[PDB]
Amino acid sequence: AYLTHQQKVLRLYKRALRHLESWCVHRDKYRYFACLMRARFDEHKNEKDMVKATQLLRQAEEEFWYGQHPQPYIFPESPGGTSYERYECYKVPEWCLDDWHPSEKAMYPDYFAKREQWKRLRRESWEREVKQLQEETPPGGPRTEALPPARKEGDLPPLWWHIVTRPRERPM
Amino acid sequence: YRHSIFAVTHVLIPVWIIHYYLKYHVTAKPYTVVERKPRIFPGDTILETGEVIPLMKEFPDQHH
Amino acid sequence: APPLTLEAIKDRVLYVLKLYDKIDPEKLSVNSHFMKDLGLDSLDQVEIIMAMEDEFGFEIPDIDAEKLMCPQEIVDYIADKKDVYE
Amino acid sequence: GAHLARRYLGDASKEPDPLRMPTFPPDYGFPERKEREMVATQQEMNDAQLMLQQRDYCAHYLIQLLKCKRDSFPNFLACKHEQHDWDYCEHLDYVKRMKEFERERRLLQRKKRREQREAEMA
Amino acid sequence: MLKIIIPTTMLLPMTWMSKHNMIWINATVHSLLISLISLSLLNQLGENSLNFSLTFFSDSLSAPLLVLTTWLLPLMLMASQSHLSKETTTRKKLYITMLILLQLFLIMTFTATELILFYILFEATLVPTLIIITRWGNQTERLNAGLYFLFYTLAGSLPLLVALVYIQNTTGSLNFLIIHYWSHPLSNSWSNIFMWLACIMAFMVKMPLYGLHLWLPKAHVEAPIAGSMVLAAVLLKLGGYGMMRITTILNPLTNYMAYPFLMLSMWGMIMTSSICLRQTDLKSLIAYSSVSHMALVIVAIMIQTPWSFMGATALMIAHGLTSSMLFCLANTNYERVHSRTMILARGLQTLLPLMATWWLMASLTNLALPPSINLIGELFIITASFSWSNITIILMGMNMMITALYSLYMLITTQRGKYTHHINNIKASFTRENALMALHILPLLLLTLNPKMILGPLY
Amino acid sequence: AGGGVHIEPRYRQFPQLTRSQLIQAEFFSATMWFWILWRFWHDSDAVLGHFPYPDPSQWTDEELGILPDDE
Amino acid sequence: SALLHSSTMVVAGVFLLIRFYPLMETNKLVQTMTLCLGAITTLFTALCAITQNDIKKIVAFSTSSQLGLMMVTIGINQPHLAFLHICMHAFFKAMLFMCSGSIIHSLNDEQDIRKMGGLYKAMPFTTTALIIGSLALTGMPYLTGFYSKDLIIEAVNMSYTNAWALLMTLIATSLTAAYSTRIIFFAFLGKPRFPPLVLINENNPLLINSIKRLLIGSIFAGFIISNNIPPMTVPNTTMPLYMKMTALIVTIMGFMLALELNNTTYYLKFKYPSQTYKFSNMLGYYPSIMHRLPTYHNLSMSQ
Amino acid sequence: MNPFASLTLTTLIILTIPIMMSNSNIYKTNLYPNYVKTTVSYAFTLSLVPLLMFMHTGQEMIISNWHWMTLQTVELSLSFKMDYFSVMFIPVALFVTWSIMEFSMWYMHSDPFINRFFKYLVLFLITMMILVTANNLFQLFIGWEGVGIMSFLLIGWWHGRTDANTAALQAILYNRIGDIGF
Amino acid sequence: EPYPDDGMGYGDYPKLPDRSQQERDPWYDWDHPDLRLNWGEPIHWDLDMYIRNRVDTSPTPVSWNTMCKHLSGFVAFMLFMFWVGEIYPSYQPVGPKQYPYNDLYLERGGDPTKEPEPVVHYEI
Amino acid sequence: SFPKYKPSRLATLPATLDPAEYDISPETRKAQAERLAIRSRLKREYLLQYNDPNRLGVIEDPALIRWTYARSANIYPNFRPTPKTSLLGALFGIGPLFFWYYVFKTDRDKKEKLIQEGKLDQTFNISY
Amino acid sequence: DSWDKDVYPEPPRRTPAPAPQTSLPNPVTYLTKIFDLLVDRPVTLAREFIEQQHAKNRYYYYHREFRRVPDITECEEKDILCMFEAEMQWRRDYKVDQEIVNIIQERLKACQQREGESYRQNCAKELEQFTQVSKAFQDRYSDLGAHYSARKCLAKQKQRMLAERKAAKEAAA
Repeated sequence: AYLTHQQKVLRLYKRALRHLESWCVHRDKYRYFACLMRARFDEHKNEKDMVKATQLLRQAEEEFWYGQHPQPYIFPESPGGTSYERYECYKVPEWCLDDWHPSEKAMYPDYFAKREQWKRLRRESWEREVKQLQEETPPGGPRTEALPPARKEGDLPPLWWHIVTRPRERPM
Repeated sequence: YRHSIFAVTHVLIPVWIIHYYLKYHVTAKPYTVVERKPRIFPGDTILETGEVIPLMKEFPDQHH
Repeated sequence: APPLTLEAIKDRVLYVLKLYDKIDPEKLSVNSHFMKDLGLDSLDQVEIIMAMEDEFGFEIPDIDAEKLMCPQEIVDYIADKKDVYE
Repeated sequence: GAHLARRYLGDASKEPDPLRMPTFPPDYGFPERKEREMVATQQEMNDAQLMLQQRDYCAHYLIQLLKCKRDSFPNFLACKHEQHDWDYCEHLDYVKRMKEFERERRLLQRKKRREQREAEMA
Repeated sequence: MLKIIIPTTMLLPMTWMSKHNMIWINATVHSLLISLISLSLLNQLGENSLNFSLTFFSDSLSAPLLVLTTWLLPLMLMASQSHLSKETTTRKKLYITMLILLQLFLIMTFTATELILFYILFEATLVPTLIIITRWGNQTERLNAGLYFLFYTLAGSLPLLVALVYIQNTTGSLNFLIIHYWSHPLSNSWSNIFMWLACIMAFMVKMPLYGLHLWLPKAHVEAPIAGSMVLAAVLLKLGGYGMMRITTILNPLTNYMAYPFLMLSMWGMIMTSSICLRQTDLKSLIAYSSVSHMALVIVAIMIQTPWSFMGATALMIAHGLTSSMLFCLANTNYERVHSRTMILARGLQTLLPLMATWWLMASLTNLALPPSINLIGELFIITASFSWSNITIILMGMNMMITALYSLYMLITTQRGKYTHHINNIKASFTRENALMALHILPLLLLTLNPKMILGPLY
Repeated sequence: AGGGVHIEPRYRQFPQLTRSQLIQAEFFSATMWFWILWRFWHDSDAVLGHFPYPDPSQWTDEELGILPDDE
Repeated sequence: SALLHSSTMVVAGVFLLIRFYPLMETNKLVQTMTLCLGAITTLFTALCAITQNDIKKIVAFSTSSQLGLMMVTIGINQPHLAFLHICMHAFFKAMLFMCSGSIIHSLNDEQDIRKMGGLYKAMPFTTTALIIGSLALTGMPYLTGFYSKDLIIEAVNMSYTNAWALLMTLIATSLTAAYSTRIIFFAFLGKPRFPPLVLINENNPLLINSIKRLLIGSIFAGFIISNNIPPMTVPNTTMPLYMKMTALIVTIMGFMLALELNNTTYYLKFKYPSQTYKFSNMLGYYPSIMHRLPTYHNLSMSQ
Repeated sequence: MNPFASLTLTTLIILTIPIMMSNSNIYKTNLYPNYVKTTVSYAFTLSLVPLLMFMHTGQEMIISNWHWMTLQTVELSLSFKMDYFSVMFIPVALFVTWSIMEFSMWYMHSDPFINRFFKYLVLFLITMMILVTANNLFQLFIGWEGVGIMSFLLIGWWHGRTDANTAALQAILYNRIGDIGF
Repeated sequence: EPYPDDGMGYGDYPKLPDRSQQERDPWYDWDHPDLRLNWGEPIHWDLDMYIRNRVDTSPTPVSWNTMCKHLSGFVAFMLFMFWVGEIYPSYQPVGPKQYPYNDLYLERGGDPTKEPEPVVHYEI
Repeated sequence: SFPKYKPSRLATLPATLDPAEYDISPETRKAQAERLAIRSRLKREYLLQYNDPNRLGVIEDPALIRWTYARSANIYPNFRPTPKTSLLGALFGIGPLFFWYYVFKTDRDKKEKLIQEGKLDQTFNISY
Repeated sequence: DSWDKDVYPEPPRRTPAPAPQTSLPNPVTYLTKIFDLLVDRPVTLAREFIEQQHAKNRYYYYHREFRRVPDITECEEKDILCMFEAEMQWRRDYKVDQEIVNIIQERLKACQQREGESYRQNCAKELEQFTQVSKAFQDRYSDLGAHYSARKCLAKQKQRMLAERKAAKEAAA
């Protein structure tokens, strides 16, 4: 939804010292700076009518963007880094398990037996998880990208399969 | 022995079938293999005639 | 990279809270929720999120970085982010 | 370089331009131009396979350098002596070329004072 | 030469009287047999062509085309195995008849010894392909597809006919041997330039030429899988084979008024390649890349340099193959997903690794990577053009800018990358696709080692 | 894995540098110190510029063939 | 990346010119813009490596700066001097990426300079390998630099060349000596900057073996083949001494300028952002436009 | 004459052997990384034998082992420019490759495509050292794209990364700009 | 906001702001994170123009005009200042390479059958 | 002060720099709910059919085939021959062609001015 | 030497005589001695195998010869019988003329490499002899196009012929 000062200055403070640690590199310098931006960040947490609260905020973003480290540090496993989407090459969906060859099916029998009961609980709980979801769905479909749980008895939390059966973050 | 069989059929057989290839088939065809004459040097004797390529004359005697 | 476990990775983070001189070593709890169970609010939380991120390697997404706030609900995510059943 | 500075920043008429030099005959002020001679003749360097750019007047120690190097193998660490007397003609030829650059230079200075004294009197 | 003609003529009773189950098993098992029979035609003399009879003859130019057509015929059979399995048996026999009849008209066309006999069998091929494109097509526009096909080709074909009979009444024979030996300079009169216009625009249309090319995007894209390969692989190249044949009496006017065509090919080849890089339909890419390579060979014939005729033949077979795997590959994604949008299916090696292996080697074949005959033929065009004009390189060098800019582009968005987690339709690769893939690409590396036979008559 | 990791690490201490990698590091460091200063005196003329260069003002017109401003 | 894009296939392009040497240098003018093309690389590429928050860009730029030198020698009619340059080029540039990748493996997938410290004690052998590899490239007598980097700097210095074709070589060689110590500092000099989980290691003998098998190259290099190869270079013997030592001069102020800036990262103070730091890091903002502007316009025309 | 050529021509042959075992899949997975390591290592140690010929004799020589076709006055043949530039580049090159790919198998150890990677390095030398041995400029061009399109494949070792696919585009683009002049 | 309607062919299609697929939120649970797409939501006409692999429309720390000034200002300096050195090169004050045998012209390719005037020198 | 960033066609002004996105207003706050709802149902009709075990086929995107038809088919049914379209077609069609004609016609005859009274080099050019 | 020097002249073989004044055992020579014994001898015996088994049956081939036909010059205009022979004869001569510049090229190719840097003067006659081959080859065939013909070859030959014949008359003055 829309962003409010708290959500936004928390966003600000993330990037701000990400530049600062990348600016200073060595811990201790950035350490003294990071904790003093903290005081500099609370040096005005009592402002009057929200217009100034917004206007000073505008001054925060501009000096942030030109104080943004032009080459900032990004952790590789996260978006923008070396390891970002690196293992998506090894990512492979679960439906390739179904078309396994019968001779190869008998070479991994226990793992195919477990997928049989895993897809079994997929089917026997899919229809109940969805019917409950539509009846509890407010009119006009969903009002947000939320998901109802298995709040009742003997049910699975609706729309669980793909996110339960999501490929592991290190498919290797 | 791992190195040995690695020699015989990944090195020693390969040198056999190329050796058989160039000097017996490629050089059987003229001008396929060309050779610059070695930098024959005064005082040396050509194997056939033994002619001592003109012995070097005196030097302007530089020394340090 | 080892077979990283939730128990090992949380005991790393309970150190950070006990290494948080503001978060007293006695004030340590697996459910030390910062603004109301501890008092260090969202501003006094987001810098800790980067602090753990700086020592964790992963960068928890901002939508839940400010939100996952109780130490167990955070360590639930590194369990999710690393996706290890231990 | 001093020569570069004098040519551009100072005066190029008193500084040998590398392409325009030589601008004076070698007999002008330096008589008895008895043509110098190197040793190992053009067949020798041809039979030595000697590099065209290196077939200079120091060609004599060149080929004899590669003589012992032809038999210096296996040991590469050999023939230092005959290596650096070849450098001595290359030493001698270099200063001779250094001599050439300044000989024109000293003629270039003198040429200025010459025409200055044999054209400005009247 | 009825060694090859008759067994193909007889193939119609063969498929028609075959049993219910075999038909396709029958159709392939004998079409391969005819292929090695046509492989005999690799016997050329130096320059005197193989004159088998009064009406049929072949040379070093025709023979590579004959082997291409005859060996092609099994490929659309196996390619059409998947697409046309549901249909009843009688139309199954009829569809194979269209394929055999098409290859039948192709082999006689390439081997006619009289110009009009070539012409009657030149445009005789649209009649079966019109049936193939329109009846067995898939998408709605296929109706307008056929109309664009025949009308474009015919719009230039009839002027050729009027020109051909004129030469008959003027010289006394349209036979290739007689017209070659009695070749006379085509003067610069306004009557003669229109005669040149008549004898050239027919092939130029189904060359195609920049601007005169709309049929292929509106036909190959919506043509049936079998029909689509055959159009680009060989039915592109009747005009070419004709072009080097009729260019023996159009001198010297060719060197004087080929500039507008050399223009329109050079800018078009960059233009077609650039737009090829900016289509949302993958099938349009092979169509648009095809003309880009095809625009290159028109340059070859116009300068009519020996080196230009060298690569004209090689690139013809090279591209004629090249379009074949891509259309075969582009087919394989289609029926699996029932769409020809490259965006919908990305990174297929995570699901179909072996298909990806075939995809990339066909792609680098399109790149003209030596020693593949794709480059050497394409390269000879560059050398001839430089002899024609040293400047020529930059515009065509811009073509070695766009080709790989798109020819690996669908790779990194069809076979390479990540997969969308919603398509569970994608399954394992039936051995047919890889098998036909093998007979499709393995040749091009094979005769790569020995390029002289498919080099052309200028050897 | 379980049956390995003989470099078995821990948390927030020195990564148990076995002496090997240490005395290896000092070995080739000593070797390449030995190698490059050994020639720093064996054939120092190679880097020192064995042959000297003459300043050209230190020459006379007699040996240079320029006649003084009298002729 | 160490295998291809350090010195092994990039040199193929310049090796092509030295292959064409019998006709490469025949036209004096044709030589000229070689010095022109080569010089701008060295200024530009070494400038980029002056600030790079990684352990890969600096090596690549100092290569492209070097690839901007061999063809300078043929630009002054020196084929073999170019040819020996690439041989030593591969000898040390393979390592610089080799040890850098060791940091990426030992310290879990990290490349930027500003995420790790104390690599001297924790990573001794890779520290020694990086020291000598930079030492080899930064013109040092009796190693790769001597027979190649010292030889080229002196050769272009006394041969006929454009003033700026010379000028970049001394500047770039200083820059090569400059950012080589900049990464050495951020590598070893500085307190640990890696996550508390301590996993940095090199005990794997095979990695250790592979380093020492190329160590002999990185310190010995040309000497093993110096007198072995015949002399194709026309020597100068005597020549003025100031520009012959310039290579050893340009190294020293390349060092402490990095050192004092390294001490600015030691100095507790907010270092203001400046255009020069960004200019080096984003390649002078070159890919920001070339990878964005021309391709957008041409392909939008294709739409 | 008897030695020199045949030895280095074997070097080109012997490290091509890992490739057509790889296509025949005679390698047992993890054996191949060490298997190619060995073959490259002997490819080094054998390459010095032609090298030793150059230090003493200094001679060079060109081999034309095959003739592709004759374009009238141009008879394209499999000609190798084998010389000092060619022979000495061999041992330094692949020993460096032999040195690095060991560091690779330690580094590259988790991705189950070790073999696919290692062969990808193996054919990479094949295209390299044929450029330095090639005599006809066409053969040099063959290796010119050969490394170029293979850098594309090698840098695209991980199709999950779109920057890698992006990186290959300009890598081929800039390489293609170069070979226009070629 | 539909596309401008002037011989343009887009019609119903709306104006899409220049937001590339690299620029979109990489932390969002996109259905197709390949180019950060979702299900059903509208798509840009030039979507394939601005996708993560191809050109990107993303914010930069410093103004595009600034690149234009430095990129022009940077590159323009050398070929100008390198034009100056084209008149002013650098060398050593060393004379030419006087050579025996009429300056190699006997064996420097030049035909010696025609009178090869011997240019010989002496040590000055 | 400090250097100021500027928007561009590819270097667009960041949301952080633009104060307009910061202009909190009731119209924007109320507007976001609709996009939240429409994306919610789209996420819903993505997940149910995707997570449905019975959905063995391909779930098409209505926005996908609207674009594909748009980019190729809808052009001419909506095309209008405006004067600017003719001009752009002129400078991108016949225009560039005449560029190649004039440049290619010139050097061709320039070559033809060379051969006739023997001023062109043909020492090795025997592979015409 | 299946070839012969009259068509394939090669420089004489002159080798040096090493005098190893050094003391270290020459590794190069030992590499040869092990090489001929270990590599040559086994494959030589296999080569000696293929000799006498090839000798137990030696079928002979003979040269294919063509009688020289009347040329297009005496070939009657628009005639089709004797046009065939003369067109055949000219095209064989075309293929013939390509292989002799090829032979001079191959002779040219060997001359440089086998003579090292000395080829600058060692191929001086080899360089000159190509020019007369190439220039006369152009006069035989040039600007004939893909559809070259014996008639068009004579048309070019005639075109040059009266031009020089008129020039010779003009040169008489």
